[PDB]
Amino acid sequence: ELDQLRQEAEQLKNQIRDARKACADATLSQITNNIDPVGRIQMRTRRTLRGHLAKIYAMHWGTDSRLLVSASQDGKLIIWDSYTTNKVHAIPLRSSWVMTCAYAPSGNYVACGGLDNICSIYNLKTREGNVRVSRELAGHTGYLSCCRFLDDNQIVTSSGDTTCALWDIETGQQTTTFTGHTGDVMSLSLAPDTRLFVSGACDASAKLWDVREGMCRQTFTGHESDINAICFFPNGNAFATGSDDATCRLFDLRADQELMTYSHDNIICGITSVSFSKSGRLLLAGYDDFNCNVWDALKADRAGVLAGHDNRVSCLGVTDDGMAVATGSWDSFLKIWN
Amino acid sequence: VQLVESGGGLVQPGGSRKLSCSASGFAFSSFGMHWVRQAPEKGLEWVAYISSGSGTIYYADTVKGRFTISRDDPKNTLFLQMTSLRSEDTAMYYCVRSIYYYGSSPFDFWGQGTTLTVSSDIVMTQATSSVPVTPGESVSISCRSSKSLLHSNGNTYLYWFLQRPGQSPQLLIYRMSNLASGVPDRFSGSGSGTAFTLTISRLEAEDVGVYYCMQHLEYPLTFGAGTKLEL
Amino acid sequence: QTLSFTVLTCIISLVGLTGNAVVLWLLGYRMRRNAVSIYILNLAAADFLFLSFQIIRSPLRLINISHLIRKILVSVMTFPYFTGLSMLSAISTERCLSVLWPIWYRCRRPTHLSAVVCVLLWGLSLLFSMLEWRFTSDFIPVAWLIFLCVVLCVSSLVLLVRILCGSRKMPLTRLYVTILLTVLVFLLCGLPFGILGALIYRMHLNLEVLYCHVYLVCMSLSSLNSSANPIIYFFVG
Amino acid sequence: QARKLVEQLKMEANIDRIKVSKAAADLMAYCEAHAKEDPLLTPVPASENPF
Amino acid sequence: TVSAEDKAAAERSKMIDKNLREDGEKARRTLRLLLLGADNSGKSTIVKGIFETKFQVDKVNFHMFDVGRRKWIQCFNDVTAIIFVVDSSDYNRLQEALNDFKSIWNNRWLRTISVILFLNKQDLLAEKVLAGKSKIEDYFPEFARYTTPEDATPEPGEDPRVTRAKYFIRKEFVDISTASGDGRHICYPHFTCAVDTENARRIFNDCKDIILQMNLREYNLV
Ligand SMILES: CC(C)c1cccc(C(C)C)c1OCOP(=O)(O)O
Repeated sequence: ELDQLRQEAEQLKNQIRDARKACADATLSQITNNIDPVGRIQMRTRRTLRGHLAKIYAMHWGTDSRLLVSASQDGKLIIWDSYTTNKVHAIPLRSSWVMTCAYAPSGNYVACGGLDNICSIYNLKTREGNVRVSRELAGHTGYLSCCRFLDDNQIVTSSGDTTCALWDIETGQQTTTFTGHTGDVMSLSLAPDTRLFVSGACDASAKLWDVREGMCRQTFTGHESDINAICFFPNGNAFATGSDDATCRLFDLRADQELMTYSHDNIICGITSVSFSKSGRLLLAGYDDFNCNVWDALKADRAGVLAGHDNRVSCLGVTDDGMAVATGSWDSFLKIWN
Repeated sequence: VQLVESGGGLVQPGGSRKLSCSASGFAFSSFGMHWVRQAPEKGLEWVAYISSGSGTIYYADTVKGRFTISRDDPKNTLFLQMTSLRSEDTAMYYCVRSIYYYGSSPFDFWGQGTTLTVSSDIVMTQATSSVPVTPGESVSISCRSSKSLLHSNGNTYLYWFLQRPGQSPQLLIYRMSNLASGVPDRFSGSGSGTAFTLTISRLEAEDVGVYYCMQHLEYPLTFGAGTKLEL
Repeated sequence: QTLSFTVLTCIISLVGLTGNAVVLWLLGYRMRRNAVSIYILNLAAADFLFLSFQIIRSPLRLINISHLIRKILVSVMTFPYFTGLSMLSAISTERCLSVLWPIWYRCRRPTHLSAVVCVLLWGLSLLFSMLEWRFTSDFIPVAWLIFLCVVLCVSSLVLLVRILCGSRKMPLTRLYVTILLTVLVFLLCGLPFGILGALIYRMHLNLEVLYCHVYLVCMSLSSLNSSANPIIYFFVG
Repeated sequence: QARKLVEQLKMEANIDRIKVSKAAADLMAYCEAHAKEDPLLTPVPASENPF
Repeated sequence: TVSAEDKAAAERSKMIDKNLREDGEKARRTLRLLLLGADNSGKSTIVKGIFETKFQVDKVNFHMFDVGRRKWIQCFNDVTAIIFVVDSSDYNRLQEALNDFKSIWNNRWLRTISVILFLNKQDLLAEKVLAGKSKIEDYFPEFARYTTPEDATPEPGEDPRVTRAKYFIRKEFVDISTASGDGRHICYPHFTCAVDTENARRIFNDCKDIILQMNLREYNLV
């Protein structure tokens, strides 16, 4: 009955809590106390990519670490040559309300999506000298939050339907649907091996998914409000979760537990984006106080602020080779930091 | 995609003509369009260039003050104007499209030709002016330059072309290492500054012709005399 | 008799130059471009040039220098003043347009219109400025400046009238403050210099006392004008 | 009929975990072993900086 | 220096820059409006994924979106105004309407966005008030004390009870708006009948007021 199922669920939850507490022997601070501090990471602006006339909502980096796609709320995607500030393409969108970008790892495609319930894939390397729509991917009933490319003919999409999906661009079908959430999923971060991915929701929870099989493996609950940003450790064995309560947590997979807690007394604005570095020592967190704080991942101490923005940072990416980091803001200026 | 050129015929010396290049199947206004002539006995020589938006115009030193290049974006047509024609302007005129950005492949599509009869630079020469070939074998072509084609930005601006018997030429290698779309993978390119090689693997039929190495460092664009591959 | 006024003008001018330079830096790097920021940047730049010339004026007065050099300085100094006053009028007129016709001002306005008007004013400055302290057509600068005064008066009055007959105007306390301060300062601290410039030789009343009294007062007041302009136009927000 | 939640909890609880010290040492090892090949933690040379 | 291909890339970038500037100079002259209101309210008959209705009055264009409001409301942070539609006829849903309005008013990202408030179906209000079958005082405890003020601007062709109830329903939203807003944005209430063709003039006039406010709040007049 309902009472029996409720009792069983409560017993299972208590058992899992006891198991996690049984493994809580030493925390990350206790060990990493004996590590030399980084010092002070002072990095300044090196390029200011201007041309957008509206808020910048998403940006992405190409695998080559020279091209970056950007989508703004005025209805245009722009592909940038970072080393030169030059613009390569300007895709005019059919709907002007975009909240996501996705650059294919091969570099042939870009994706967009937003309040129009549709993911549109654009073909870049084609003849006839025009970037055109490859295929429109209908099938959600809510705003598309994030879209990531597993490969050239696969894409993982999250929506405000409490649902994640996997598509075949060639065919147009949902190979699998990732049910299980209770609130609008707002972020997903692919694992480095591209066989797992975690997704965060407004119900203060993140679930680790298995792309092929299609089942939730672990469910992490330590936050108190929504999860805006999520990103894997480069190892693929940890992930940082940004939340509206100004706290970042470094979850761990083989222990199903929180390790570190990147929160400060004088910070109250929630996180907007979280990314790591190639070595996995720095944790760049984008806030609503108009600047980015660079934490030390293993010791929860600030190392510097990228204070050069006069509106919120809506997007933040680190190159696959670690040379630069790009912050995009609602002031309609990208900035490249090194 | 189809570039069709009309105009050109039998013209007395000192006259004037108009060359047309009709386009069909792409964003014409977004493409820079060249003109390249091949003498009835010689190889390929650059003539003019008109950019996207009719912005930048370049002419060869031998046709400055005698030719005019202009494009009609609405009707999608390229025009070359002849003034004070001379006997050295007999050739087959080719219309080429080129787009320039990161990842671009300039000189992708070449049009057909309009046989016209009139009744320093980086000069680089392919030493092998005539080379034999046997099917199933591997052949190497070489192209040595005058000044280095390695720019400060790590890019070697050298291009490889191929003209089959009685057809407009085709791009093989752009920027010394990159294969063009539709070219079989058996074509490979190598080389340092002022030394380049085009290696074919398993040289089969439909791959014989004349191979041209041009530079895209500085204007005027300069070709070589070519390299026949017979049997 | 004169050193005291000279020193007071010099000190106030130093402060005003500092403030105007701060405004120049802010509008050059810190902030973006509005439809009014360009005019304020031009007014601040004109104030910088006027007060730099006043700084070089300050020491040379005690020192016995060639009087031809002094007149040359006076002329090349009255050059930027006319840019300053013309722009103090252009700002108020454009603001009046922005309150009369808001949809126009935010939707259907040429972007380079600010640049066109400002460069045209800069050019018209010297063309009608070379007529100067005798540097008998001295009646046309009077017409130009009085026309500009009437321009500021009517712009002020219209912007006041339109919000008078409004509804639930919460900032009605501050609107009077801002507009009345602007007009009163531009009238009782920025006209005397240009007015003396024309009456300097039209009126031959008593050149002995004229110089000391009227020129000292007018120079000090023009310095105060230029020192206070960026403060009231920019520091209040 | 909400057996999906209890089924998922049963399938999730019965997994093999590890200790926090081992995983923390794994993170330490991965971070430290690459501190010689990261361009932001230590100042980047002017030769390898395209920006 | 720069190679020939780099120069051509620069010129392509400049052509793209130009086209972006003309697109901006085109889109700048369209006012941009967000339409909310839950249901049983009459969103369809206000002005005769996202649905976008475009209309032009007095030579200015309007785009009036309605999404068919938790987390995507930050996208509409730069809109000129939010149109709110509340059905005054029904009385058991008015409290849900007030709660929705109070959510949208006190939202962090909407702290500088004004709200035109439409109170649809006034004819049904007159019918249910003159008929007397139901009583607003039954659902709403605080209608006994209220009396029609000395400025009953409503036309004489309306009974005192109709006007009194209409002004009470207006008050129940205006007291929400005029409580804690610090003067950064205001709410303009209007009354409608769903059979009125002169309904874009009201949006146009309120928008003129909104633009004037932001112009005299941007040019230091405040
Ligand atoms: C009205 C001005 C132009 C004037 C009139 C008569 C005589 C002098 C000097 C040369 C004694 C004048 O110049 C003042 O220069 P200043 O003392 O302010 O440096």
